[PDB]
Amino acid sequence: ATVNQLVRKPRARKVAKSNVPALEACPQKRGVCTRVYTTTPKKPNSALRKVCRVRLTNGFEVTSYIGGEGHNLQEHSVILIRGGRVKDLPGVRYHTVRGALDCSGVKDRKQARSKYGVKRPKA
Amino acid sequence: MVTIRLARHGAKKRPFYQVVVADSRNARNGRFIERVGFFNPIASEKEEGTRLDLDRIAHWVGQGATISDRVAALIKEVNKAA
Amino acid sequence: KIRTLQGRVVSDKMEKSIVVAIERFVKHPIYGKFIKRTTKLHVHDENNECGIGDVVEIRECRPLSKTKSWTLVRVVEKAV
Amino acid sequence: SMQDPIADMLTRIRNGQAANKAAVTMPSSKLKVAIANVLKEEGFIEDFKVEGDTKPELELTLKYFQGKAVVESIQRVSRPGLRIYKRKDELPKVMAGLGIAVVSTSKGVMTDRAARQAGLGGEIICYVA
Amino acid sequence: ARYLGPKLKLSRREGTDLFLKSGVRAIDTKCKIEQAPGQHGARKPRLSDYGVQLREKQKVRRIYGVLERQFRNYYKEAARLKGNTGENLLALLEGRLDNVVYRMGFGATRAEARQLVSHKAIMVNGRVVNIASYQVSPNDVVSIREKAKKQSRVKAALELAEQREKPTWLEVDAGKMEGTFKRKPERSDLSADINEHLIVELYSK
Amino acid sequence: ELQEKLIAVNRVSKTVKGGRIFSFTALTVVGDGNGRVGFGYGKAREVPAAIQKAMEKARRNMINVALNNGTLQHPVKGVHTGSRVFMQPASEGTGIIAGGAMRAVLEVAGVHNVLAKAYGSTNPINVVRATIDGLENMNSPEMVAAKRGKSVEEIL
RNA sequence: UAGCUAGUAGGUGGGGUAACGGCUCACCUAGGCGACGAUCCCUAGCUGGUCUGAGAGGAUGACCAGCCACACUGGAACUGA
RNA sequence: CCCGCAGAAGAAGCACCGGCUAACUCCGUGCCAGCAGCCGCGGUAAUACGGAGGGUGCAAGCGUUAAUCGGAAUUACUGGGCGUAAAGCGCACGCAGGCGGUUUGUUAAGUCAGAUGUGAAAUCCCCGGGCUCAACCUGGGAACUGCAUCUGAUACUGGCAA
Ligand SMILES: [Mg+2]
Ligand SMILES: [Mg+2]
Ligand SMILES: [Mg+2]
Ligand SMILES: [Mg+2]
Ligand SMILES: [Mg+2]
Ligand SMILES: [Mg+2]
Ligand SMILES: [Mg+2]
Ligand SMILES: [Mg+2]
Ligand SMILES: [Mg+2]
Ligand SMILES: [Mg+2]
Ligand SMILES: [Mg+2]
Ligand SMILES: [Mg+2]
Ligand SMILES: [Mg+2]
Ligand SMILES: [Mg+2]
Ligand SMILES: [Mg+2]
Ligand SMILES: [Mg+2]
Ligand SMILES: [Mg+2]
Ligand SMILES: [Mg+2]
Ligand SMILES: [Mg+2]
Ligand SMILES: [Mg+2]
Ligand SMILES: [Mg+2]
Ligand SMILES: [Mg+2]
Ligand SMILES: [Mg+2]
Ligand SMILES: [Mg+2]
Ligand SMILES: [Mg+2]
Ligand SMILES: [Mg+2]
Ligand SMILES: [Mg+2]
Ligand SMILES: [Mg+2]
Repeated sequence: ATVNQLVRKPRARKVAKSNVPALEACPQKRGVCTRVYTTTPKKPNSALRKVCRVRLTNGFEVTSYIGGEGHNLQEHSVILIRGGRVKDLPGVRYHTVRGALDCSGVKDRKQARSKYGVKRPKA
Repeated sequence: MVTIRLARHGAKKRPFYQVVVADSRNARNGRFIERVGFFNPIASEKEEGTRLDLDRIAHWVGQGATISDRVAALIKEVNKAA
Repeated sequence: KIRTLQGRVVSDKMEKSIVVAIERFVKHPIYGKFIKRTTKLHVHDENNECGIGDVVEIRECRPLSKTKSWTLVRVVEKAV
Repeated sequence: SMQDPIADMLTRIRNGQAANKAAVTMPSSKLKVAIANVLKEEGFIEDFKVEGDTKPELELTLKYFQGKAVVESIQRVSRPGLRIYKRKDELPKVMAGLGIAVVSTSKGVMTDRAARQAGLGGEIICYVA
Repeated sequence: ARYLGPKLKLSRREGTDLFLKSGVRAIDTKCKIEQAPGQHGARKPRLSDYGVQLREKQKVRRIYGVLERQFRNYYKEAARLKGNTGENLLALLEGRLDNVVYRMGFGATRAEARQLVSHKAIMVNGRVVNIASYQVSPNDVVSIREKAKKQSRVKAALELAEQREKPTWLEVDAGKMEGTFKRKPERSDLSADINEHLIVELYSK
Repeated sequence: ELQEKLIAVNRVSKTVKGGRIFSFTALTVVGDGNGRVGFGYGKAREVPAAIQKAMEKARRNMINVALNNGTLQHPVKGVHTGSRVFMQPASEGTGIIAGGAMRAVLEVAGVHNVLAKAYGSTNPINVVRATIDGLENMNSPEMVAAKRGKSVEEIL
């Protein structure tokens, strides 16, 4: 506190971490699907969450949530991840981009539509 | 050698020319010893467009600076004006 | 006329040479406290007159050695 | 040990104003009279006196106004652990000009208002607001 | 870059007339002015701090027709100039060229004063100027040029321009169709129900 | 002339033998448009009966503030129990740069141009007390002329 | 990461360089650096600036301009101001 | 840059609407399908999921992710704390270090004042000038908190002396 104590040993700032360490300060990374599966979330929630397991180009082997209603993913599919965690699934730090490189968009969607990779329907 | 030459510092299609005392081995828009005036070809009427500090140009020539071929027309012009 | 500096003899165990710590008293760039700092210099004295505890005054010259570019001018406060 | 005999002068004022003391006594000095002279000409204390031959003893007649202390706030600044010097355009304002800041300039200790006029800065002693 | 939706649909959200129509016919005969637009328009919920800071800021954009990144820069230029920031802001809006065409009455509304400017039919100092956002220093004369000085809508709008309360600080003619920007407006001669300080406190976070 | 603002309204409770029993705290502030500023605090079973009592208790225990033109006279601080508060004079053009419950007590006060900051807690109950505490010990250019037996021009 | 250093630290003389100098060599002396962080490991082009903030600061060094380093990798000289 | 002609023609999307936070209703599912920045929503009347109508915010752009600083007085020099919330060494002695009562003289290192030499240009700012406006470009300043040097002040701190 005192002015001799801050000369001999200055104030030190806490080096903050990141919660998306596999992106490595990149916006998106291309990965290869290795297992598609479902998972029940933690309590109080109850569903069957659709989430895959991706091998990233930089070498990291992470799980990645597949958003929206229904998809077309298999093993050995090549998709693009973005970050942002799903809270109620412990261990999922990444989302997938719908509409990028193997993943098709959500079918029959008309609202919040850019988020789900759907071309604009003409009416 | 030390030279008095022009330097293109303006926008595109609108050239502005800082005349600078420089060592002649540097780049055009690079290192210079002394800014000794300017020249504007896209100058309007009823204003100034060509101003040269002649107290320094006479200094550096007697020191031994050369003069650009284009500056030597601007020294020809202002010695019509006064 | 000449940019000169006082100092204090710290060791004179190498011959025709003395090492001189020059105290300076400079403020901190954050806190504003004043802090004593210490600058040693290898000084060339000819004729080997200096001993420990002796204040001395020095001046800068051409390099005499690998670490030695200062030479004294006069001496004050030899004794204890 | 007493490391700071000027902070005790301001403390004994600050403590006596809260105790409604008619006067505060303290040991005297040359620097304490020059501070207590700025404290009387600016108007914060009514009087000051010094008595004693071998060891003098200063005595400040403290000032009150309508039931409350005239010295509303009094603070040490340039303490022995941290010295404060300001050039003549870096001099502080206390209470936007409605309170003085006693400064030690080379023509004697004066206030900050008198030291801007002289065109010379100095060590700040205290804020008497 | 322009609002191309319904005009009186913006007056209903704010609450009074923003004068976006020429006003030959009465506004309480054309739109239900004291109800918000939409299905849930009659309900007036209680509005918060961020509501009334934003509603005041939208109200002064929507009178004059400026969009946000251009209206953001009017705040950083009102603040840069010397003196009172929020009163500098309205003097910038009142220096636009499509506003002088409306204060001199050459157009019906501030958008038809804009399209006189937008289609090269307005001189400033005897020079054709196209932009709705030309900032006008004093003594700069501004006029209908000879190309459009026989149009059926300009003198038809001067019949409306007499009916509006005349600005003090300008000058204009009826046959010569020239106008002089004599000074920039004092704040008291602007309308006094614009709460300019709320726009300041919205940006000054 | 007494303009009024209510700041916060919050639901409290109390356990009994039967169960929990609810009630409503309502926090206001008043002021006319110059130095007289006040606030009140009422609590009741139902909200219109509790904004009633706080606006009633606000119309008394009003206190004077020696205003300058539309602003402060000098920098000042004010504490009450969680909230240290700074507020600073300003010039015509910047508006109330304040926030929270500190904003509302500043509007009805009659002051229009402040720079300000809230440190410590920002409980809305205590921070209206730390800003009245700061306004009440703000001293005029003539109360300091009276205090040292002086004229104002010798103080500037 | 608490000890590091033998051309190492200084002295005298020969050579050497455009020039001062352990720059090199012979000889003597036994020093030199370090807790105000030597040595060691990890990282890194530097500034004018840029971004953020009321400020103090914190983060940063892309374009433009100044200086340094390299020219496939590791070495070396030649010619020449 | 300008003059004309024909023609409203060839030219609007994206997010959001439970609270934070500007913006609300019917129908579909039924702890499923889904949402989600935090708190939370969904188990049959969901202003929170999906579609609709309506609305709000920005607009040739709007979102999302990544990275930085701010809010964060949450490493606090400015500008925090340690009886019980995290935080006084179990107690002491004491070297370096930090700090040091009172008078006089002298000194002028810190301190202070003025002048001089440097602090590239660009950029930032101020007042102008030119591209129809703007962005952009340029003229003059101001600035560059610094560093050295010379002369002056001596209140205070340091040095020497009584
Ligand atoms: Mg949506
Ligand atoms: Mg301003
Ligand atoms: Mg808190
Ligand atoms: Mg030799
Ligand atoms: Mg030799
Ligand atoms: Mg590297
Ligand atoms: Mg800040
Ligand atoms: Mg290669
Ligand atoms: Mg090589
Ligand atoms: Mg050659
Ligand atoms: Mg919601
Ligand atoms: Mg709302
Ligand atoms: Mg959603
Ligand atoms: Mg149920
Ligand atoms: Mg339903
Ligand atoms: Mg911080
Ligand atoms: Mg943060
Ligand atoms: Mg704390
Ligand atoms: Mg504890
Ligand atoms: Mg104990
Ligand atoms: Mg002890
Ligand atoms: Mg002493
Ligand atoms: Mg000095
Ligand atoms: Mg100086
Ligand atoms: Mg510059
Ligand atoms: Mg202009
Ligand atoms: Mg002295
Ligand atoms: Mg002394």
